[PDB]
Amino acid sequence: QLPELHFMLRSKIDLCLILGKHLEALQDLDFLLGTGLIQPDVFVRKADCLLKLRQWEEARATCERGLALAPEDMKLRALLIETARNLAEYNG
Amino acid sequence: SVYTPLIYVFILVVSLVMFASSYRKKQAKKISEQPSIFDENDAHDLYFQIKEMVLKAALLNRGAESVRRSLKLKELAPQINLLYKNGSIGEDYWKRFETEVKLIELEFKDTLQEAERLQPGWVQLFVMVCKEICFNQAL
Amino acid sequence: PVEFVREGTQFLAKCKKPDLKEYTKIVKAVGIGFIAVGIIGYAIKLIHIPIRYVIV
Amino acid sequence: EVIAPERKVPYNQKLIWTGVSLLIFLILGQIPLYGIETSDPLYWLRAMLASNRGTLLELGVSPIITSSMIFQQIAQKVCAIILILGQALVVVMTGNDLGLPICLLLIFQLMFASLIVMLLDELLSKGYGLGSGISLFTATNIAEQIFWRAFAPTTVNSGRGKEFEGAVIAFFHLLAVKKRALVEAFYRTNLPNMFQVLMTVAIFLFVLYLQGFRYELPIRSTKVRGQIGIYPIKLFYTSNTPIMLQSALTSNIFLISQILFQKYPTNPYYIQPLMSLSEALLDPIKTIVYITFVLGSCAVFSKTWIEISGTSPRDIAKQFKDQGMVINGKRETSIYRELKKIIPTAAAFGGATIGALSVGSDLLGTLGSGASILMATTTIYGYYEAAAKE
Amino acid sequence: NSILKIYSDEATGLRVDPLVVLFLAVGFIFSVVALHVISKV
Amino acid sequence: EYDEASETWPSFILTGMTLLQIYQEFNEEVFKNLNEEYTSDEIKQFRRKFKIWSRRNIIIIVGWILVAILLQRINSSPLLVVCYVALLGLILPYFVSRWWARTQSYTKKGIHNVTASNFVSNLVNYKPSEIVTTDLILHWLSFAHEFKQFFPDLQPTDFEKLLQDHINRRDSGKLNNAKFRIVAKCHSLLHGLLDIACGFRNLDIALGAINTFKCIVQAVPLTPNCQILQLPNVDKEHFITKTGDIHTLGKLFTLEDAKIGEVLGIKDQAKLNETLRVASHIPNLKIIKADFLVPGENQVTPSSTPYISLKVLVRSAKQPLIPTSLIPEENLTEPQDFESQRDPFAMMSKQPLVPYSFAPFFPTKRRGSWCCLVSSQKDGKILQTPIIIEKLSYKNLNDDKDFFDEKFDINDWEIGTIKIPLGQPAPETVGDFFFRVIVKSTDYFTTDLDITMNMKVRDSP
Repeated sequence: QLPELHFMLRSKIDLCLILGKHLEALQDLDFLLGTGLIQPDVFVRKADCLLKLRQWEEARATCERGLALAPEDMKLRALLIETARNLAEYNG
Repeated sequence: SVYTPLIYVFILVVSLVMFASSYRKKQAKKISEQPSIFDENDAHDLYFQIKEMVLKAALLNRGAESVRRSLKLKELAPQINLLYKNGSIGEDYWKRFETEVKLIELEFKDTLQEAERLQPGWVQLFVMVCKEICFNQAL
Repeated sequence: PVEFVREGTQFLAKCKKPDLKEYTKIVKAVGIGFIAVGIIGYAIKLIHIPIRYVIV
Repeated sequence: EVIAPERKVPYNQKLIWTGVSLLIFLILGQIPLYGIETSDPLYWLRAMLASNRGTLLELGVSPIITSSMIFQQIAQKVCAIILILGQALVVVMTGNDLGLPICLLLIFQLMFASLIVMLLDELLSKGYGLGSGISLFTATNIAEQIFWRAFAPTTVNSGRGKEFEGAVIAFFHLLAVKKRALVEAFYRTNLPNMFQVLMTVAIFLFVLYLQGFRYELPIRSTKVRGQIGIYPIKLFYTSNTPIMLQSALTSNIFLISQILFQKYPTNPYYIQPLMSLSEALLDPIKTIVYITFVLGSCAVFSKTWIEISGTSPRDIAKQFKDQGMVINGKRETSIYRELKKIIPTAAAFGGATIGALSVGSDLLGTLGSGASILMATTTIYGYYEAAAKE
Repeated sequence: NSILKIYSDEATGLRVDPLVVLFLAVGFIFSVVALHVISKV
Repeated sequence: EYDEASETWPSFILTGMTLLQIYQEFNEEVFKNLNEEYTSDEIKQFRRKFKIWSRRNIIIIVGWILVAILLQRINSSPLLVVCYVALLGLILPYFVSRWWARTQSYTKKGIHNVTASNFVSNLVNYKPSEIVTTDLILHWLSFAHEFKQFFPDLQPTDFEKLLQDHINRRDSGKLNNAKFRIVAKCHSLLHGLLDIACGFRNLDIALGAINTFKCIVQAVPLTPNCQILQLPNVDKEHFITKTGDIHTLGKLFTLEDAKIGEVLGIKDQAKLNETLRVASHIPNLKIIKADFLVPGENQVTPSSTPYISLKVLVRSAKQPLIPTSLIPEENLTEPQDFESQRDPFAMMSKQPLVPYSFAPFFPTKRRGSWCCLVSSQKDGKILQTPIIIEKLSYKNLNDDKDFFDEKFDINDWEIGTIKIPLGQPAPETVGDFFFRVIVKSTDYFTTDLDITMNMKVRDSP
């Protein structure tokens, strides 16, 4: 029954994204990662909703973790260079 | 004076076994006061109120909770074992853990013996029911 | 009878001798261990010599 | 039966358990046995077995000689305890048949002190100590004896004055007055001389300087792809534990001469270790063949002892092949060819070294012996070599 | 707490703890030293 | 034979080292004069409240030797039993049975054992759905036992106020020495929580226990504007009502000093001079190579003992030197010599020591260290014990250069090396592996370093 439960969680994350809350969704994405499901696009969703809350360091680490799991075309590296430009702005 | 060296020998042997007994008793009790994981537990104590005077649910709950502790403990044993060999855990805490892991299996067999007093053959599956009830605390 | 000593002097060419500093790291520790066991063994017999005659 | 500790002891407690095991062994040494001329089993053994004479350690450390050589588990304890009962009966009925109950009590208290010494061996051996058991007490008695000779308050009556024993004379003669008192300190021979202790410090420094010599064979392992380390081959190889044993057999022949002397005076000796340089030139032949006897015997007993005991190239070649070690420098299967060249010359020359120190010490005149000082400082340096690891 | 104490009362043996040995040794030493004083009655 | 007499001529004189005692690359401290300037006297006197006896023993020994020489110059009861049984029977079996008692209460780091069991019970019921902040670990510290033996009558729910007041820079007034001993014994306890949490393969409690010591020794709360609040002259209301999104040290440094006096509200040139000085000497890092070296040979192999090597470069308030412009073959490549190939890590022992840190709001004196963790990105768990690195070179951060924000000699730029060993060996199946290594400060907020390393193993014939 667990794939139906985690799919319900993912659809709930989808609707919470359409509503526009950004911190709300992170509490369930970290829940989904601590549950035991590892996927490529979930890291991108977590890093995006963490970047919209403007926390740089954990977003960069989440992009790096998504690099460390699997390679993805043009999703990881654009987010990584965007967060790198953001951190270059942040440090000066 | 033939009694006197055997008097000496008798005194020394009886004082040796007396000191071994006193040392073994104090060393056992000072282990059996030390704290442990899952304190404040009361299911074994709540069973006595129903066993005083419909009770099969309490039997089910005690057996299910004990085997839930068994699953968690046979998960948790290498971690506290490595924390014993590594250097940071008390000597006495790890021994108290070593007593707890035997105590839960004694409770596991005693609850089955207490289960067969009304002779149900539920026992052969009843442990696994605990698994899905943890699902209710899961999600 | 001398070629064996020639093997000896061949052996004594490859050996990491203790240095000026290294040997004084050895002799400090061995000296304090030996002086401690010797002082213990001396004081014990000096304590026990009066007990002994008194014990009779 | 002492419970072994489940995790390894840190160093700070590992030192204190030794430092109180010694302090209980010595007090077990000097307590007078209850229920008691010049005769003995004989004088030579005491240095081999590390015991006082006439106390409740007169049985010696030889209890733990048993359960080591017996096994060479509770049945080990009971076989050592009945062998102790036999040896105690031998010592009490051969040594100093007056009465029964004193004898019955003597057997009992020798049995109990034997049990205590066998217990402290197991305590230090299981892991609370930092070394073996037999080695530590036989270092301690040698250290206590050479400090008892070097400083003591014991006086000498019946002579010309009240003479002291040791380096107490150097300060005591400051009181009596003129400049011959230094010469009177340095050369007189009825008491141990201060010239002898100024030589004792010298031989004690020289053996430490020799103890560090080694040969580093460079290893590049290949089973687990790393760990490029050394293999040390010491010059003082086989830890000179047969050599004392060698002297033991030397000492053991002496038991048969005394037996013959007390059994039959009629019949149908230079091999004793000579004591002085003055009578060394009395006979030029006998001292020369004596030092060749000691040198050749130490060399050949070490040359055997590599073969019969543990460490030999026929076994160490196998110990390199199974443990995965491979010597540097394109030595693929020439480990035997490399190692047979270097190891037995190390062993034989080390045996000759120990023998040369053995005869030069006692010719030179030293408080103790060559074998005593060497057996002490080898095991103290062993303690330092194990602890270096820290 | 009681169950843990029982665990050590139903499964025991006769081994010794490494602090007991010094107690035994000072007891035996003082037994003999004490014994000599009986001859000083 | 029968001979006994005490008080010999020389027995006292022979036993009776003062003369021997009489016969018996650095990193500079910018802050050592400065650190006592910004402290109050309640901290200074508390330090001040917290050798020559051998010279006294030599004096008494010389006087006793002279008295014995004067005693020689005049020429030129069963009570001993009852003390011996008192000296051997009662005394000796007592202290050891105390000693083996007391050193059975501790553990390898120096924590009492009920605190260790307290942390493992505190940790075993932690759910992931709780968020770890600084207040949670400030609670779990407050449940401890070592604070109870320092002050008996206080309660654990009462200790947390005494320890919250140090973070938010309040003053209890009455209990100040108590709070001082609490924040002194914060350190050995917090590394105890770190060492328990690294056994459970738990990451967030480890990062929290590093962040809490980051917060204690500077006394600032968990704020996203924290980087400027460690600076030793600030007006909090002026920085929060200016509401300038500076939010770090580099963005504070990239603008002019008149604007610094504006945005910090500082008006004195000496105070602003000291503030810009300490804002200069705050060490950030940047990696230049992150390698998996093996001592034997060039390529990692399906059962190998690798150790990891970082080539770090300390800098602050300077523009980034390009990763090409430094010479790759000179300093970044290690020697291959056998006497430095048996044990590589002693190369790290050649380096200097870290200077004294600057913390006025902390009681004792602190040499700044650098904690470092490793972790597996396959699952996300910790992998070994944390390691504390305390030998690096701050010569790069010196006050001599001060010209980046054109001589530019490449010799002076110190490149520091960090080596971390792996207690685990390599994996078995050949293929790409990913690791994640963190290395964090312990005394300032500066810049952490959480990089990843692609352990590419191959097969070498």
